[PDB]
Amino acid sequence: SMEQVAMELRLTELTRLLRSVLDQLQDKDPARIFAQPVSLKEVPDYLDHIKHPMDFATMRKRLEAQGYKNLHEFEEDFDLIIDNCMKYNARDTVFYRAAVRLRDQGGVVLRQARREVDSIG
Repeated sequence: SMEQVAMELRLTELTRLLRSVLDQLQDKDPARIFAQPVSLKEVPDYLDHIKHPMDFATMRKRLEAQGYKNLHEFEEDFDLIIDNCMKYNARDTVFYRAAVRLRDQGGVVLRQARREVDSIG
């Protein structure tokens, strides 16, 4: 159908918007603390602590498969990165502090992306 294609053009454009959003969020992690999954070879007990791991490479794979239906699902994954870190790591660690700074700095990007998604439809 002609509609399914119109739909696919919007999903593709949403993917396009979310890609720029992801790049902007990832720039706020210059240390690359959140770039890749926590290694289960190096933290073998990780899944006993964190039940839904997330990281920026995993979000990117989902994004490029057009696996994000709306901005809300995308935010869910971003929030997992931050919240998992703030639980596993103590307050006085470089990792926890990195998560706080990503949360704070990402808020601004996400604020405008929500306006852009509502605005563009």
